[PDB]
Amino acid sequence: PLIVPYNLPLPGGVVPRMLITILGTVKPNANRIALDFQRGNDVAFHFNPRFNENNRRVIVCNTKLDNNWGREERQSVFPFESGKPFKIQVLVEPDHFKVAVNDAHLLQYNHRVKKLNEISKLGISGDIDLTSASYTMI
Ligand SMILES: OC[C@H]1O[C@@H](S)[C@H](O)[C@@H](O)[C@H]1O
Ligand SMILES: [Mg+2]
Ligand SMILES: [Mg+2]
Ligand SMILES: [Mg+2]
Repeated sequence: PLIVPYNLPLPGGVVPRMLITILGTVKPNANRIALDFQRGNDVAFHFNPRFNENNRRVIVCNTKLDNNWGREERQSVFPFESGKPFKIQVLVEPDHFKVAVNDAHLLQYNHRVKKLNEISKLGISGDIDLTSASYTMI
């Protein structure tokens, strides 16, 4: 597979119609997964499945600017399961990142970082076996 944490360069940043596909398997007894769409040290889009926050499963999304986290967006729909293979599809649209897991729409995240062409790296981390990480223009 791939070494986690994994850096996928996004040459020239992201743009509407860019689809990022992450294939992996959640480890047994997982605690977290994280996708970090970065603009230098800033995180434009943090996607953070938490498997045990006060014995609840929740996806936390956020943006980090100048090393400060903003206001969390929280989603209780939680399609991930410890031990199971997943596919995460992040489609860049004009106003948001659109996320589907296992071919089912999960959430959207409004663009806070406006310079989409400077979001030039995706960090993939947490309790997964990472199989593949790629992008295509649709
Ligand atoms: O707001 C998101 C942010 O939340 C805090 S609690 C975590 O330590 C960070 O890794 C990140 O997930
Ligand atoms: Mg298991
Ligand atoms: Mg999918
Ligand atoms: Mg900006």
